[PDB]
Amino acid sequence: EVQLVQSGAEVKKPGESLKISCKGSGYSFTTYWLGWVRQMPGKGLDWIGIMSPVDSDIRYSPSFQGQVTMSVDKSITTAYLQWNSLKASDTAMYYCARRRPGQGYFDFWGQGTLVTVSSSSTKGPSVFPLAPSTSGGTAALGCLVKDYFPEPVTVSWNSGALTSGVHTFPAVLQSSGLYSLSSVVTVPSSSLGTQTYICNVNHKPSNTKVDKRVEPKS
Amino acid sequence: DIQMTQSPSSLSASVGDRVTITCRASQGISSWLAWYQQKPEKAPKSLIYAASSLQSGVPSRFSGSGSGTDFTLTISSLQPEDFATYYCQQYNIYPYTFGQGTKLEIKRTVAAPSVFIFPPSDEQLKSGTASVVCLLNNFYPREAKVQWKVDNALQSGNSQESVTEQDSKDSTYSLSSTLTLSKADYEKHKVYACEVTHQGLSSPVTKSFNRGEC
Repeated sequence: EVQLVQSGAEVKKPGESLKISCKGSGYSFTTYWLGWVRQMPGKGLDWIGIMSPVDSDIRYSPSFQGQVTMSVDKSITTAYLQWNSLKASDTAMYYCARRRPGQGYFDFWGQGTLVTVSSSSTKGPSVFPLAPSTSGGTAALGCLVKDYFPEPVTVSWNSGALTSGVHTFPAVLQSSGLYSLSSVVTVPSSSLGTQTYICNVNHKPSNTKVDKRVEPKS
Repeated sequence: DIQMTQSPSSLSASVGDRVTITCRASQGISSWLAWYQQKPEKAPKSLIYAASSLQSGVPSRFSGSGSGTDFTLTISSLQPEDFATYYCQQYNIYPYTFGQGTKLEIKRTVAAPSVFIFPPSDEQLKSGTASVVCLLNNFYPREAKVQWKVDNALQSGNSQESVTEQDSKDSTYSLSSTLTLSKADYEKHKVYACEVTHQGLSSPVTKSFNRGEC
């Protein structure tokens, strides 16, 4: 019931300003303190700070003191984290979390807001089909998601109906500065021709939403 | 601020083992320590607080002892879903601080890779590029060798490779080796093959195709 829902991934150029949000529900908003934690790609967790919803009280760590700005909107039970001028070093995942009263650790966590600050132009991916292969056995098929920037991209199969056996690999950064990844599934060869498989690619930053139908060859 | 130093930085353990991560504070922090679990692609989950108390909702197999300056998190019967990196946190003095976390991976029996190869798509070729990807599915351990041959000639650094995180259910890996060319260079050569070597294999298995053959 306790939920912390955060705004979507942001893509910004250095010098720009940014405001990401966190919406609390399923509990008394004013009774609990809210905090933020940054996590740069591949690295650990950094306590940004903590704040009261009811009044002024705020508590930043040293590294973040006067580098970011926390605030709250009691009327829509939402909290915020805010920069006046982003740097490329700011790109990272940012979690908001609720502080348990009478303690200092974080009760529940938001799902996080990916924040990417860069000068490189946003580029929408192109999606190609990886087609499979008396008969019967295991067949592999997938989708090649080429040349996009920045991360992330998203791949569901049959609109989420196909889950198990699906592998979306970590994106690889090519010399072109663009990203490429592949998503694949293994299925009984029996289904080839009877069931129909579609991968659903979504690269938010470039409003790219592609449904590609992967059917056997010839 | 108080520095939290966990150890090891990473460890591997078989299912059903007991595992023990430690966490030490540069200054006395009483019992104001918490442990978090973070699984890949997920936000952190709270396991333990005040050194030893289990969070409402987390399995009894997690526990945490220690007081003052040295603390330890224990998992009695390790399970596959427990693949994750764990962070401790002090809240005895502002600013609150985490450790660097420690990666826990699952150790299991050997499993051979299932190999697939996909030629370049017809559509892609119209865009002036050709990517041929080789799939290694569900293998253990992680150490695998892919080799690309074209017209039987060995390739050197013409393919980028990517691998998944241990599977939350079978502790298994999968990796994609992508050999990328231009439609130009692609047309010139005939036979494309990737040769996979792995501990689970008695001998190197290789999947190959001949260009433009329905």
